[PDB]
Formats: sequence, structure tokens, C-alpha cells
Amino acid sequence: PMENFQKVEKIGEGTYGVVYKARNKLTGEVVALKKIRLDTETEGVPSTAIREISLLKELNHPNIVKLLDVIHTENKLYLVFEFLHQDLKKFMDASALTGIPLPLIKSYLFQLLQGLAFCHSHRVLHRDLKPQNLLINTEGAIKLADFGLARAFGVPVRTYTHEVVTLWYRAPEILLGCKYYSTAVDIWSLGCIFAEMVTRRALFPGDSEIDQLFRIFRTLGTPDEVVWPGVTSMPDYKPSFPKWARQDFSKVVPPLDEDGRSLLSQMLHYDPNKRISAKAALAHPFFQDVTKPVPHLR
Amino acid sequence: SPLPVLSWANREEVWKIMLNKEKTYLRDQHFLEQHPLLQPKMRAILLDWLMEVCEVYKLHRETFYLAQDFFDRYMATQENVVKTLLQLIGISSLFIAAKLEEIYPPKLHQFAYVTDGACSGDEILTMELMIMKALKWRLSPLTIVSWLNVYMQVAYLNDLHEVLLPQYPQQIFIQIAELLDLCVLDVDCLEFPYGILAASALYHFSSSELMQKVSGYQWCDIENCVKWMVPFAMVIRETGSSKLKHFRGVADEDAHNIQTHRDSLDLLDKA
Ligand SMILES: O=C1NCCCNC(=O)c2cccc(n2)Nc2cc([nH]n2)[C@H]2CC[C@H](C2)O1
Repeated sequence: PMENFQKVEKIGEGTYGVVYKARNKLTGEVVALKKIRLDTETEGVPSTAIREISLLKELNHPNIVKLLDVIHTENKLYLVFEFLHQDLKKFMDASALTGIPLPLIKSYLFQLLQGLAFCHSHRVLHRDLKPQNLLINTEGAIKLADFGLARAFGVPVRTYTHEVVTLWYRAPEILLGCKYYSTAVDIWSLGCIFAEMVTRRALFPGDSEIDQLFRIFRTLGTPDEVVWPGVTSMPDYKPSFPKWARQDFSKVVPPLDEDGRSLLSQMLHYDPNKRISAKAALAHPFFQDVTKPVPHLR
Repeated sequence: SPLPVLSWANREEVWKIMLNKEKTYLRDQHFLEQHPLLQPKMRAILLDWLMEVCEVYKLHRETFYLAQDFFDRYMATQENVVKTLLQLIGISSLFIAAKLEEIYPPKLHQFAYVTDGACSGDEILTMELMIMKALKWRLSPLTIVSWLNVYMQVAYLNDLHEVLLPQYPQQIFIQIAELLDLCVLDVDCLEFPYGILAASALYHFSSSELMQKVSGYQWCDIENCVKWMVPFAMVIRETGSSKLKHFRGVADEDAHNIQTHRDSLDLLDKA
């Protein structure tokens, strides 16, 4: 059963479940252990645990926190994950005076886009991208974590759960009540995380669905049928929304060159149809120093 | 690769991963010889049963086909199962499926209720863990019906080649799904990759030309499947095609995705 696993500290409890740092004291091999009390589980293995395990099995990538094993013991399900020492909110908090150096910001974003581009090419939406879910290690790596709210999408997509993404990282099309959604909600979240890395502050700290929308509008401008076709026909769109003007990106992300401000604005395009892809973001000039030559044929 | 160029990814890479997936998901038309106490017709009766319970509880076709694919993949891992615990293995498969696929699934007790007390809630919870442990927690297959959803979108494309917002007619989908549903009840179907079964079923309702545009597969690829499917095809045409229902509380843009049952009893036997 639980053989060579010594619990070393509770890392947390908070929707993801109960998670401990553990040592393989034979090996000095450090894992994250997620504990699921089956006994107290009316509906058996939770739907969110079945989805996260199957998804992560088939999502092996360097920028995705690996599922190593799934051990069933004593009416306990244990999920054993690769272990990373810190999450990106704590890092960003610890770095709020000094700043994160722009080399590390570019690197961290680049890596996140590579993870996200892996998920999307594998037809998986993360749907809960926030700094609490981005884990860093001691070698300059960042990785996607918590696939409990993630979902496989069909090439022809279908209407998915509507209660998705924590409020500050939530895309305007979800707040306005869009029927369908896909890859662009994840890209709005990374866009929000990018500015946050730059400013040392949440980009859009809303305290309600409507206050989130208004904070989005106050910074990017009240949208219309020109910038975002269909917006005025959307269920939660109200002709009364106030009229604010987009703001110069040199003052909402002051630290950021031409290329950064380009990338972020395309990451924050109102129209889900136009919002840049993860793959295309990796090919942005902002990264021109990190990305290098490839060819193509027909 | 019948996908047009994608914004989000390499249309070729997307399609390869999906083809690559089909390969890492094995199936065996001859798994019931591992269980020599068991008759091929037993499986049909069971899958016919799941489809029933899927319609009542207004579960998605994707939910039904996940159950089917959990059933046939699980048995291939096992040995010398008896008819006794086929109801338990199937309803437990549907339980896992329903939890994976529906926004608001049924509750555990409904899955025991239907069993007429031949299965307990806590037998179901035991089996679900053995099934999931046995399949090595690989519960993300491309179902037979999922390929039909792919093909139908590709068939209905315009200028800005959006493969993601679903644009196609519900009644054509219903009619091909009917032919695939009947085809699954017979273990010989597991000879044919799920991609091919769906492609082959569309062909019977259309042409080798449309099939190639939407699937990629060349006439030779589906040739044998098409031949095998012939009898199931003609039997569905002898009777006429069924009509798209509206479902209570199920919207209308979603009404084709709801699983359905007609008396597919004798229909399979003509073959
Ligand atoms: O589901 C989640 N949620 C991520 C947020 C909760 N975890 C933390 O806040 C945190 C903080 C400091 C170190 C750390 N986690 N280490 C860790 C954790 C995991 N691997 N490594 C595994 C455990 C399940 C996956 C990933 O996380």
C-alpha cells in the first residue's frame, strides 16, 4: 500500500483537496501526495478526480506537473504528483519590491504558453489558470497544476459548464454569458498573469461578476459590435454599460517594451475569435530571442 | 488530415494526436473467448440495456459510448467472468461515464435503482474502482459517436474554417447514429477502428467522396468495414430513418446529442 512514503509537511487544503509533501526516504525522492477520503464520498471517486487523472495520464509535457501514480488503499485514493517547491503567487508576493526581472517574466510566460499549447493541441482546456496553480522549481521551470476544472473539448465543441475560472482571471465572454467556449479563455488568464508579473498587482481585481466586467471595460474600453461582433446580442450585455476609452498600454504595463505591449493586447483581445493562440504567441517577436529558425513544406 | 488549418494548433498535429490516441486504446472483437462461459449475444443485450437507461435519464450519446468502450476494454483485461456480474460491470461503466461527461449526472442510488436491486450502490462503488484500476485509469477514448461529431462539422464548413462552434443538421446525425448504435451491439464491430466505423456509417448515408473530405480515409481503408456494415445498413433503410425528438429541459441546439432507444431487438438478428 502506502510503502516508502513519509509525510514531511501539509502543503495545503482548498478545493484541490488535502495535499502533503512526502519523501521516498529509501530514495530521497520528494513527491506531492493528494489524499481523497473515499469513505466520506457519497458519489464515489469524485467526477473532478476521474477527469483530472485520465486527462493528466495523456498530458505528459515538461510544463505540466506530472501524475506519477494512483494508489488505492484503506478507502483512501492517493494521487502522487511530481513536486515543486513554490507556487507563483507566493513568488510574486516575495518579489513585489525588487520586481521579477524581465528575463524571468519572458521565460516564465514562454514556458506557460508551451504547456498551454500542449493542452490545446491535445484538445484540453485548463479553465482555472491563476498564479496559485502555476508551480516553479529551483532550476527556472514553471508548470501548469490543478486539472480538476479542466475539460477535453470536441473538435466540433459542445456547451460546457458555465461556472469556470476564478473571477480575476475570467474572460469577458464568460462574464457576458457565452453559450460555447474553448481555448481563448485559457489565453485571457495567461494575459492577466503576464501583466500581474509586470505590475506586481492583479490586473482586474473584481469583487463581483459586474465589477469584474466594469474593471475590464475601464482598462480596455467598453466593447461594441465593431471591436467584438455579437457582443451587443450576448445574454448579459446591457446597452447601459458605461463608455470608457481603452488606455495606453505604456501606462497599464509601464515596464514593457513594444513587443510585450503587442503580445498582451492580443492576449486580451475582446473577440474570442481573434485572441491570439498559445502556438502563435510562442512565435511572437517578444520571444524572438528565445525562438529560432524552422522550415515548412506542402 | 480532413481538418482545415487551425488558429490554436497545427491541424496535422491535432489530427495525429487523435489518430495516435486511437492506437494507444486497444479493442478485441475476440475478447469473449477469454470468458468461454459467455455468449456474444449477452453483450448486445447489455449495451441495448444501457442505451435504454441512457434515454430515460437523458444522458448524452458520448456517455453511452464511453460505457460501451469501458465495458469491452475492461473484459479484455479480465478472465472467465460469468453472466451474473455483467449487469454490475455495465451499469458501473455507465456510472463512471456519466460522472465524466454530464454537467449534473444522476446520483449513485439511481444507478442501483435501475438494477432492480441486483446491484447495490456499494457494489457499484467497488466495481467502478476495479474497472478504473483495470483500464489503468485511461478513460478518455475517442468514442464511435465522437468521430461522427468530427465528420459532421467538417462536412458543414464555410470561409473562416471554424471547426469548433458546431454547425450541422441534427436529423442527418440522428439517422447515422441509429446505424452505429445497431452496429455496436455486435462484437465484430471491434474489428474496425472507431474512426472507420463512423466513416463507414456516414458513407452509407452519403458517398465515398464526402467520407474522404470529412474523414481522410480512402475507399480501401473503409472498404472492408463498409462490406461488414452492409447488412446493418440495409436493415435500417428497410424500416425508414427515425426523427429528431425535442427532450424536456434539454435545449434544441443540444437535442441530437441525447441518446435514444427504439426496438433494435430483431433488427440485429437480420445479419
Ligand atoms: O492541484 C494542485 N493545486 C495547486 C495549488 C495547490 N498547491 C500549492 O499551493 C503548492 C504550494 C507550494 C508547493 C506545492 N504546491 N507543491 C506541489 C503540489 C503538487 N506538486 N507540487 C501537485 C498537487 C496537485 C497539484 C500538483 O496541485
